[PDB]
Amino acid sequence: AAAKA
Amino acid sequence: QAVDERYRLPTTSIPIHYDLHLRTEIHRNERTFTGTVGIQLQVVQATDKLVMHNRGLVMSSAKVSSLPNGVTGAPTLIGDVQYSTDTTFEHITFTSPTILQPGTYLLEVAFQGRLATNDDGFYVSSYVADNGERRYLATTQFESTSARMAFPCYDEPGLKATFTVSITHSLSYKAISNMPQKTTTDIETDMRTTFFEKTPAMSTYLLAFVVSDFQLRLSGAQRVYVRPNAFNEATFALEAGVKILKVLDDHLGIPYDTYMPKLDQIAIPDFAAGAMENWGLVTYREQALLFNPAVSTYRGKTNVATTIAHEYAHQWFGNLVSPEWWEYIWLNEGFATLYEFYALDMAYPGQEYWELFNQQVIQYAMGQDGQASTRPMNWNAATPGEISALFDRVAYDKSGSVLNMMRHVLGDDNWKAGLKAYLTDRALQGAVDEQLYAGLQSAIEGKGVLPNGVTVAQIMRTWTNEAGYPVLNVRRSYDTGDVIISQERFYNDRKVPNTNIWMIPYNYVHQAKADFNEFDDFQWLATKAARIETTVPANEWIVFNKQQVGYYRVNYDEHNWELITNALHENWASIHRLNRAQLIDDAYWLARSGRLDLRVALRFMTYLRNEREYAPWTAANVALTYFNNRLRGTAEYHNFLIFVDALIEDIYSLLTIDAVSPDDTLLHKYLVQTISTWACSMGYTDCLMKTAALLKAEASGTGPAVHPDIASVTYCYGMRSALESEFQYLYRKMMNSKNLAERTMLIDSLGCSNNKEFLKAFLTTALGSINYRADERRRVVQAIYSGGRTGVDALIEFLMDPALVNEFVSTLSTSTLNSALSAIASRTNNVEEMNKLNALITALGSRVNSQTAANLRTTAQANLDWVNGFEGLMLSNFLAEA
Amino acid sequence: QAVDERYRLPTTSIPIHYDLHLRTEIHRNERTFTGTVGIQLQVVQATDKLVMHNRGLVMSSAKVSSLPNGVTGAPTLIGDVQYSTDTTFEHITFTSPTILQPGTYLLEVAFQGRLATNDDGFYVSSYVADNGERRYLATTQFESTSARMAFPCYDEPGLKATFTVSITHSLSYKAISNMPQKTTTDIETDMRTTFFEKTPAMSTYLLAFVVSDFQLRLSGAQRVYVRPNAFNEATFALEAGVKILKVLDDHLGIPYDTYMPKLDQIAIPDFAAGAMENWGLVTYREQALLFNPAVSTYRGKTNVATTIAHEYAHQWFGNLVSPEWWEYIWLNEGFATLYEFYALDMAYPGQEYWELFNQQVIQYAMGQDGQASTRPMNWNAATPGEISALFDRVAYDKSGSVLNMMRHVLGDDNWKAGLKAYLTDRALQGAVDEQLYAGLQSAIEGKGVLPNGVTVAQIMRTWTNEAGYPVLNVRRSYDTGDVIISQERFYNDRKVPNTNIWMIPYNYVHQAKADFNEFDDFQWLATKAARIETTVPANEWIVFNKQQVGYYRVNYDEHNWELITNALHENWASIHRLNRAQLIDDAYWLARSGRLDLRVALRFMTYLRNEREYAPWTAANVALTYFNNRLRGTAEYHNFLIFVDALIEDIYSLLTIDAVSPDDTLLHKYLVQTISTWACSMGYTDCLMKTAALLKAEASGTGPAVHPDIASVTYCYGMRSALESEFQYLYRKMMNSKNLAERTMLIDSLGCSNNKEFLKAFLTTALGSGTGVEINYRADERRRVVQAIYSGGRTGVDALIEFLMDPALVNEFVSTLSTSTLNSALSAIASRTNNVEEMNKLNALITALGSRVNSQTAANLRTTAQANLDWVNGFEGLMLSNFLAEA
Ligand SMILES: [Cu+2]
Ligand SMILES: [Zn+2]
Ligand SMILES: [Zn+2]
Repeated sequence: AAAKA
Repeated sequence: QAVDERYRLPTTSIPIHYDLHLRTEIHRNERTFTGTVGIQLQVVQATDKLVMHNRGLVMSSAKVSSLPNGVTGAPTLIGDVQYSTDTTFEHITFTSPTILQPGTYLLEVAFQGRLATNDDGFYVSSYVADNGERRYLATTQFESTSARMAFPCYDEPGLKATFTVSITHSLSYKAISNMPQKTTTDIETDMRTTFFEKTPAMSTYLLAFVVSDFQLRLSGAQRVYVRPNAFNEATFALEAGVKILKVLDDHLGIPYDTYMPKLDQIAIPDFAAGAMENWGLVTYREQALLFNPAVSTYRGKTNVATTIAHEYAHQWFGNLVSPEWWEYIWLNEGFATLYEFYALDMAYPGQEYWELFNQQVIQYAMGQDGQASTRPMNWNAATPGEISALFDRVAYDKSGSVLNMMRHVLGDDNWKAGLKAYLTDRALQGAVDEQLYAGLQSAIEGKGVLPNGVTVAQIMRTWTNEAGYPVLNVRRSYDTGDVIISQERFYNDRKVPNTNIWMIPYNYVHQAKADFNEFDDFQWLATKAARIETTVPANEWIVFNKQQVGYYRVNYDEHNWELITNALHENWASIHRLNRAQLIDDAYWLARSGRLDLRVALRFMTYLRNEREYAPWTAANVALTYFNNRLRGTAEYHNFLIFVDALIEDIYSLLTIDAVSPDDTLLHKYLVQTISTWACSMGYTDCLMKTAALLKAEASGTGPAVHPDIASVTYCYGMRSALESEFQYLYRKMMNSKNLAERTMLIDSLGCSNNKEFLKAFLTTALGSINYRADERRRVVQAIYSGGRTGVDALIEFLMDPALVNEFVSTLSTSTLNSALSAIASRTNNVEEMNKLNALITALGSRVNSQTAANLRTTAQANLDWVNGFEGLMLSNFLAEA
Repeated sequence: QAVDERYRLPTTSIPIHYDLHLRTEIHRNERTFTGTVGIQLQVVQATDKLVMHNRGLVMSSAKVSSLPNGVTGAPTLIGDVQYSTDTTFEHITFTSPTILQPGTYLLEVAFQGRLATNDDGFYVSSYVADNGERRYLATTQFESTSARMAFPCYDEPGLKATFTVSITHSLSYKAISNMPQKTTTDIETDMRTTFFEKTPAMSTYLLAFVVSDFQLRLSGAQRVYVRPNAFNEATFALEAGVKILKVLDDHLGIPYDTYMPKLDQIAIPDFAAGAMENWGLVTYREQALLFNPAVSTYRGKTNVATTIAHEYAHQWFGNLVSPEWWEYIWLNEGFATLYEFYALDMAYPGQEYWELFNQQVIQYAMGQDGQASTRPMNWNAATPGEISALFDRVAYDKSGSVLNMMRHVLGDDNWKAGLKAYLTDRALQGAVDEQLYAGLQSAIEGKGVLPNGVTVAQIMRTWTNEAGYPVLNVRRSYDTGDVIISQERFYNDRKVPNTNIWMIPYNYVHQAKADFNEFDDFQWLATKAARIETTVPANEWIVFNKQQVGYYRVNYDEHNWELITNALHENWASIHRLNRAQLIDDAYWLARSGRLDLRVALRFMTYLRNEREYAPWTAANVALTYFNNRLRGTAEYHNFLIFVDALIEDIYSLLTIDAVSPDDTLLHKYLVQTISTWACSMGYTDCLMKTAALLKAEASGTGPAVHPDIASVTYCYGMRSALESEFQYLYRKMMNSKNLAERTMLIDSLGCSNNKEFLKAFLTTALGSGTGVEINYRADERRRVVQAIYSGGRTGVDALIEFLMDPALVNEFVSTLSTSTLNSALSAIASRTNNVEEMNKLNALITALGSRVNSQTAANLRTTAQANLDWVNGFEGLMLSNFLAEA
């Protein structure tokens, strides 16, 4: 995924 | 000694092909769903029972048949089968009347589930149309282990299979999925079944489908889907997707269309991660995909651009080549993080996106990886929680930093070649650690790029199988022309000897020959320490890690630290700006760990008066932030302010009022944001008055809207001592925006008022029920305490009132309460604040148990103590300038 | 001479039809609600004022009209009306400007209320979703007298009316009710009105509606509603409902769908009873409907099954035919209790569910009904408290036992026919006891199943209008050999002559001909006593009540008690296991009441060495528990342990370690639980070590989860001397469970630690809240922790006393739980002090508590404690211990 910053 | 488990599936049976049909009436807010799956599978070890995964599903029927001639050819009914599920291992077992013998079979199950509301399986999402009506959609998120929530399957990434998906849904809604539509068929009076083309060999975690009334924009074989009232914000994503996909096609030498005829991107209103790389159908939270140039910041645009780059990279690294098991999850997330910045830079050359990598990935990685709890890249897991926990800063930023290190060591073309070998080799299959090293090796076999006798695998194993990273110590027997270097594991926190020996690539650079741009001269330390014979005068500085490409910190003798320091005072641009950034962050952390005299590191930072570039100031901003937070409530705080004023006041010859000229770069924008932020923190009246005026100009009519690239700063400071009309203006603006990122920035901005009565009223709006999402109500609390000490006080005063904690807790959870309490604790720095905190704990009574209270006090006391610890004394001391 | 009251409604007016609309915004946690009701009513006696019920509601407007052409015809406005409400009688009076004359009128009221939080009217309930958010729902409970809390109405069960219900609510929530949905209509920006089809004639206490974001599963005309994150635990209930409804349809010969097109079941997170039989929409507490085979016990599964069977029975006995007034509430609860087991057995034949009836209902009923305070089945009431109080062991288990007695006396087919006659006769109407007797009689008129002179009513009145039950004495004349039988009322407590004469059906069985399975040979005692002439040798035993079908105890002369005793020593299975169970429980209670030499009864129980079946051991368990509790802290206790050790150790040739093979029956499971529970209570080291290992195996990873059907035992005993890791494990497991029955079992299980420091920390968690994302107890669960600790054994009592010595600790204790919880725990401690040394601890606490305790309550505690200490030197207690001269 891409995670949340 | 890593013990794991028997959560792994029995190895007796193996999937071949899933034929999945699901029905959802989510258009009507019906949240049950029904499904059938026909699973073609191979028995390898004869068995009476087939074991696969299920979380939450209720079977209604099941039967087996054999396929005597493979997968084409007819089935022959064996019998109804028995099903039972183990809730703990989440294994469902189908049990046949007969024992099946090594062959091909077809299992057929009908089942029923329900749509999750925690954004995890097949779940529900929603949005509000322009007319105020709420509209629902069904969507998916499987990575980790959630494909098992939508259909019974062999939910392990190594058990790749083909998937043929069909979905029944409202004629008035659309279904999309990994593969293109194969055919519609209208049915009943209301509904339709959409059929999809069969997938290639892929893992269950990448399967995806969405049933909605969304819209598309497009360009060739690529679309972007959005809720109808976000249509105007989808343009950038579509541009970026086209450019990025092509760069990756060329660079890796395997086109995406080699395996897939289209690639969709979709913005999902309720989404847990930032985005998910499902093959052909990539999901994003809205803030990671939508952009609107009237209100989105350059940061926001950067987030969209990097995220797209990240998830497109996965189409190869993850989707085409998937991890055999989660132990090697960095095989996905390391490459995605590297290409997050590299492919994007190749797709928008001259926007200096690649510079962002050093601070946002390398230095960021080292921070977490300097802790004693950090893991090695290779690290196994068994339970669903253990698997999610692998998706951390090691899998992402660390892996990405070491891969960046390797890339430079091997050279561009060898690197590309190596990867093409890997991808080609493991295409449509699983990958482990060693298969990658093989690939990279092949592209340099015989080419003598590595010293003789050394594999790619020899090197990478030292980095891959060991927690943390080294610091490379460099001691010069100066006036005598030698250097000794040595390596030990770096901790943020402690010095503890370690047996393992990293194979470390290094180079170095001296003051007369100051060239940092070549990477031909790579040297190796393959032992604990070494003598380097050399040519360099005792008067010239040396610096070791060229552009911080090597994943290690560097410490020098105070001599060489002072040479360096002097050289950057006389000419601040004499050393490469990334190396200046390395020195700043290295000095910072070396001092914190007590591997370097704080006095030296602080001396080294005085050079920043003259500094003018993005990287070093970004590095500096982390060190300064730490000191700022520890000094804040204390007496010595004034001297800190003075010290930092000294550092910035020059470079504060930018434009912050209207900063935005069409010719100023991305990097310039970051730089402006960092410097103006500090000036306003410190109360520069120039900064506070200009921001205040701009906001006033936009809220009044006097002037245009504040340009987005300066809005973050301007809206926060600017609100500091603003009056009711500007606070209300900004508040109504937020409530009317249907843009999440905007809303968040405005919520944070309102949080920066110094007016406690505004803050409390603001907090009241987050309670009760205006149109906050749950996450936004929480955000309001966070904005208030993150604004400054005055908001914290406003928050404490609010929670003292028991009727108020009542409202507070009934609409946000108690977890939001404990969260706020921790936040308040992290920000108490003095006796007067400690009193306020203790008064609150006590006032809260039975809401705070003994353990938690002890914790809050512990973190608060650590702050009070900090002021007279060795660090803190050393620092208050140094801030005795005159 | 039962005096009652004027809490009854005036009789001047009578309801016909209610047209009810309510609005709730509970989706938003708004707890106010608004309503309108249009009530078509008939005036019978000319009046100026219409009196009906209201508890808590605030009227905003009201008016009346006449209906000259009936209920189809048009209304003609009479005038606005005046309203006033008497809080004590809960009567609301609407007063018209004009005096209304005997005809049909339409009253129209607008009103506003607020949702209850004591799970009683229209009230609020809640749950935590899969994303950690708390979700609200509005739901109802009316039985007794709570319909008056949601709308003004003639809230008496004999005043049946039709109901047409509509509810306005969030578009994102659903409304269900007794009847099917007739139609949705969307409104405003976010709200909807759901409309329901008109009900048949029914009582106000059975009206029900629920506004929630729950989900359904279904099968034909039936659904089960649950909170979304309980979806997979709803499977069993849906199966059981289908099977049970069909059994009842056939058996009673009136299908449910004769009157109703669907039947819903819903699991309500906050629910006071176990369940409520609202016609078409049956509510359950979660523990009475959800089942999850990974954690739920066989007991849990039995609770669900019996509850569904119980409430489905009510669709006929209670809904279709309702009590004219609460005096005849057994007309409901008796039949529901019988069919609680009987319909279920018919629905799952071979699972031996019907066996459970003898111990769980019959013997259970006799326990309470042997007290002097017990009431006759027919017993009237007036106040809301008096009405609730009728819902007791007499209305339920006693009634159910006598009905079971009648059923066997009449025969299946006659019984069925009788009930069909009853139900058909009183359909959509009220019932009283005589109307039931009529029905049953008709199905046997002329069939000569009862003796010449005798009605069904003649018999039942003896049982219905008289408190308590008889003991049937059987005195033998061994040589002649004849038998004399006689009846007197049985008390637990005393022997006091009684003038009333039960018409008692009996039969009997002798040692050579040992057949207990037929019921063609019923004989009657219709007088105080009788001589039975007979054929039986002085060497053969006789036993009277075949399978304890008759609702009476039986006593014998000591010689016959000794014949019996010997017979079961030589062959323990020579007598029907229900009759063995009768003998055990009879001997026990006859001895306690002093109608039989304790020595004899104890001698009779020795046969249990060889006993191997569920019923007798379940019976024995009750006797043994009593002796165990009186001897516990005492010197003679050792001799009790020996004596019991003798009784079990044989039968302790089961598997308790891993008991569960797929082929073990339900009854086997109960048995295994009862035996292993005793062995572990006594300190059998085999028992203590096996449970301990299992718990360790699961809390470690070493091994599987413990199978649910032996978790109760294993988790409690295995916790006895367990270490901090196993205690913390089980504790975290409870915290993370969203399953209420599981949580309760784990709370009890943690209670069984012998580590006092664990227990006190454990208790501390029940006071105030929990850490971070962590979860806390419901109010009921906090109380449960206290109870788990003191019920665990004397060590947990001691931990609780030590806790309450600290004044700062009683402070926390009392602020989060009541003072009422404090006194309650004090009484519990007092009940369990049996020593000088324990008496000392108690007195130290009382004194330490100081001004928390007044004189009366401090006296009481000492009193009950002292009552224990004294028991050891009573005649009982001296008779026992004496008898514990083993060899
Ligand atoms: Cu309210
Ligand atoms: Zn990723
Ligand atoms: Zn009942």
